[PDB]
Amino acid sequence: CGKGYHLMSFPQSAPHGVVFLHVTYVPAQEKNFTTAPAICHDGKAHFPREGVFVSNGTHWFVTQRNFYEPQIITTDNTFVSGNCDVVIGIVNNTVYDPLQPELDS
Amino acid sequence: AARDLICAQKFNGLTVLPPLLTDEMIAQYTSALLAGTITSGWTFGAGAALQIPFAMQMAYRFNGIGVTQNVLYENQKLIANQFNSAIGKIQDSLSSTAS
Ligand SMILES: *[C@@H]1O[C@H](CO)[C@@H](O[C@@H]2O[C@H](CO)[C@@H](O)[C@H](O)[C@H]2NC(C)=O)[C@H](O)[C@H]1NC(C)=O
Ligand SMILES: *[C@@H]1O[C@H](CO)[C@@H](O[C@@H]2O[C@H](CO)[C@@H](O)[C@H](O)[C@H]2NC(C)=O)[C@H](O)[C@H]1NC(C)=O
Ligand SMILES: *[C@@H]1O[C@H](CO)[C@@H](O)[C@H](O)[C@H]1NC(C)=O
Ligand SMILES: *[C@@H]1O[C@H](CO)[C@@H](O)[C@H](O)[C@H]1NC(C)=O
Repeated sequence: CGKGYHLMSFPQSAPHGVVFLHVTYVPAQEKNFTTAPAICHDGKAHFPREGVFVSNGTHWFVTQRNFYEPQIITTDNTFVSGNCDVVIGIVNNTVYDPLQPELDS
Repeated sequence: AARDLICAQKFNGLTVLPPLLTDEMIAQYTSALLAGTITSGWTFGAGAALQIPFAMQMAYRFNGIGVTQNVLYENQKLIANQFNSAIGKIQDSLSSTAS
């Protein structure tokens, strides 16, 4: 039903037939980014829960697949699996802990 | 000396028209669909092609079938070897049996 990601449709009657008006979702403006499958942090590998790791040259964020929305990489949106010696392309970056400023204060 | 049936069909008024798309233009479409799938995934079927590494879009496709993506990244070489052996077996099956 249409080209792109389908959202709705509407039927219209026609002589000896039917007419559909498919409403779709088409992405428009694209930008290159530097990506990585995992992040090495304290001897642990962090994979994104929903989304993809990207970088703007200096810092590293996590971003959903179909839209650009960078977020600070914490332990809420990542999960740990294994070590850093088995994944090809794992980079070195820190992962924020939300409990540390609450424990310090 | 040995006359074929094509000349009998030919002289009795039964002709065969050639296709509009030759076999070279079908292979160009097939090559475009192959190079769009490998280098972009399913993003060239919706809008414009968005590049993504292959070892990452296969981790996108284990997430569709219900497997977490660490299974790919911890077993990438095994899956690559299995796919290469499967393509070799497809070659052997197509070059051995004509049925
Ligand atoms: C990549 O993004 C980060 C996060 O927005 C940028 O870091 C901040 O940049 C602003 C603007 O220069 C500064 O005021 C901040 O001090 C920076 N740090 C933080 C922690 O917010 C970074 O500059 C971006 N890099 C590029 C090349 O665009
Ligand atoms: C899962 O099955 C695969 C078979 O495709 C196993 O891979 C083989 O493992 C043996 C171990 O003795 C090797 O000799 C073969 O060369 C492997 N086949 C390849 C690389 O194509 C794999 O070990 C199994 N996983 C387990 C048992 O955890
Ligand atoms: C990304 O980099 C390639 C490298 O040549 C370039 O052709 C392209 O215009 C860049 N931008 C986008 C949005 O793909
Ligand atoms: C990440 O840090 C470890 C030591 O903490 C180091 O051995 C490794 O080489 C670093 N990664 C890269 C890509 O340099």
